[PDB]
Amino acid sequence: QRFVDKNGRCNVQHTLMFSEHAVISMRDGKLTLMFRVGNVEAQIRCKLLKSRQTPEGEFLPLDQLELDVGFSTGADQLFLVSPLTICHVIDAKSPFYDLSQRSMQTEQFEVVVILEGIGMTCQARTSYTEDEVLWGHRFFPVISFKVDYSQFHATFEVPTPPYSVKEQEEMLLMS
Amino acid sequence: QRFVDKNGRCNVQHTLMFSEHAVISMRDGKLTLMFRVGNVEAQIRCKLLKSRQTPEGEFLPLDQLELDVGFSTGADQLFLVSPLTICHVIDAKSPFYDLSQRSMQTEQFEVVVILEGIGMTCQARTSYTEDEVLWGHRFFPVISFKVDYSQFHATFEVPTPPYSVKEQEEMLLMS
Amino acid sequence: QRFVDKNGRCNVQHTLMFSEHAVISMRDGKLTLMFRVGNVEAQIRCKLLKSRQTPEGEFLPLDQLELDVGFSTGADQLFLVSPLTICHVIDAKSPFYDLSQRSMQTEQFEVVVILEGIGMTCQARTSYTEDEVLWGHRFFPVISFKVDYSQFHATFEVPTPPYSVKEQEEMLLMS
Amino acid sequence: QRFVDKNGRCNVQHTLMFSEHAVISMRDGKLTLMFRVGNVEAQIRCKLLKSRQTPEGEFLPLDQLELDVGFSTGADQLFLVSPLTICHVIDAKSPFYDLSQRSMQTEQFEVVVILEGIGMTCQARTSYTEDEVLWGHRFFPVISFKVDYSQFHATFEVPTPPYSVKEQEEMLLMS
Ligand code: NA
Ligand code: NA
Ligand code: NA
Ligand code: NA
Repeated sequence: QRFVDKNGRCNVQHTLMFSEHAVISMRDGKLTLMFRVGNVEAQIRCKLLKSRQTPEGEFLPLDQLELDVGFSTGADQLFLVSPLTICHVIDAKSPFYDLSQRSMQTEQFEVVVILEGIGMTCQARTSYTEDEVLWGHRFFPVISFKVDYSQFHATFEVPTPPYSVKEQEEMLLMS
Repeated sequence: QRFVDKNGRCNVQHTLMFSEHAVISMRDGKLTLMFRVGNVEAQIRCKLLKSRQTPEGEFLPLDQLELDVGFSTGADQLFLVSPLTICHVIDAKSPFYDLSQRSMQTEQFEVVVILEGIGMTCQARTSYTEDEVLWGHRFFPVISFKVDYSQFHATFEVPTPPYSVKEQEEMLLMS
Repeated sequence: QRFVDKNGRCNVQHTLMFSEHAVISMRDGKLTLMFRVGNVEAQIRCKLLKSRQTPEGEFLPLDQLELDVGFSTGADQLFLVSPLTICHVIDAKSPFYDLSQRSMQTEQFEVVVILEGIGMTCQARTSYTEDEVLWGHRFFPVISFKVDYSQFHATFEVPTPPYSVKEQEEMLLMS
Repeated sequence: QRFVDKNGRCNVQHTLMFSEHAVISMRDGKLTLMFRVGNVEAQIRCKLLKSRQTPEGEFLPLDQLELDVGFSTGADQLFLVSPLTICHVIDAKSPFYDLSQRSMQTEQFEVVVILEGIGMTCQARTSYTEDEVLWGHRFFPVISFKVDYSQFHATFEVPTPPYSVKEQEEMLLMS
């Protein structure tokens, strides 16, 4: 049983546009921020909104920082054959580079997600504040092909280090 | 006889959207996954669909991996003057990096191809499962300018090493 | 109070498309050319128009040079939740790499800004000549969420070095 | 007199879509292939069409190679304020890397140019065969702001080395 037929028809048997919560856990060896997207030129973009002071001392009430979700590999051009777990790999370039389970408790930010598709031209949006990002969680599978949307928003806790990627790299140079 | 006149008209004399099979063989010194596309803003994208377990032990029922087909050079923006052989160069970044003629026998994957063009906005799709990807094959030419579509799907076997690109690089470090 | 609700609605309470002047000052440790943008697929592009002679001796009456404003990070794909300060980081790749407060006094150039968005397809444009680019200035904040558009065009002077980025790097190699 | 007013209107005073010939000469220290474009989301793309045999011995009747004309800098997103000289910088990545005035005499290729713009969605095309690419030529200026379209297609010869970029680099390693 293939997911897509030779002529292009999809063989997937199906409030469910974006998961209510986002999560941060390990996947393929990298601390990753993840959230789920349900349902031509379907592209996704993420911005991190936050108040901050530049080293120059300037206070930016609402600054927007980019959150890489496929822009450099084309992974942001989505094939919505079924629910997708969008991944933001936290690295030195990420605004979450020094975000730890601890700091999250006091952090204040808003991850805005923008999904655009098609002529049809539409825009779906969502937002994840710090309290809606769950450290140490992982999404339940939804594909069984059948999709169980009752598990769309569900996540569970898994063994995840509390330190940020920056702290992980620091502890490595020494050890 | 030019292929395109000064004013832009094409001088090509013409179920034929995508070749029924894909192939893997050498071209310009690189192991390459190839398939043919027949017929504004005409762009092509490829996703590799497959079930896999992350090193974290998580099982992803249907994960989508990117398959580079011109995204970084602009080669994915197609000029459909006639049938085109789309090329995915298998390198360290490719999900097929360690795919060999042997492993293919037991592998399970699905290459999904998405072609979008134009206002017109349309989407053509296709799919290639492991059994529809022929190792050691090459496509017959279709351009003679006249296009012989009876050879569109035809491929023939050519001397091709059975090892994966990863194995090729390993055998090189030592030898 | 979040900026964007879970369903995507924006919670911002609002001649105001582009700031009348642009500025050049330090932000996050980099000399930056900045201007403000007010109000799908909303993208911004900047071109530097100027007359110049190539080392070959050829005079180009009106040559267009690129001005990086997010093209390589996706920051040029705008989320117009409120007024945005567009940033062009002046580096070795920038046409303003050797622009100093001094040279500006004799320079002659025109920064053209092109904003495109959406179906809707529209184009807003503006222009900043050398006399409309203020060295040593910074924009006043407009977000308080409420936006005070009376401060949209307002800027004030701040302690800024008069030397160009190229001169900064030169003085560093030696010192 | 600015080229563009604060509100975006252009101050330019105007068979003229593409120059009949292309040229290859030095500009800003680089051997460059150039051609002129006259007249939203206005983007240009170039493909090099040619018959060739792969080292594997395979003959490709009509292979398409990419010709970089701004794809990596955004310079391919055009601002048609007046006639533009499109530039393809010949480097190690260019299909013209080893093209010399000599080889051109026997070469056989076709540079296809594709211009797309906007809703409006249109496509203008053109083609330049080897005999329509003039080595050692430069375009006359058209901007004086007034545009003299009688000089649109005009080019003149200038002192240009006959060797290819590859040969230039070879002669450098030794000398
Ligand atoms: Na479009
Ligand atoms: Na890119
Ligand atoms: Na890049
Ligand atoms: Na449209």
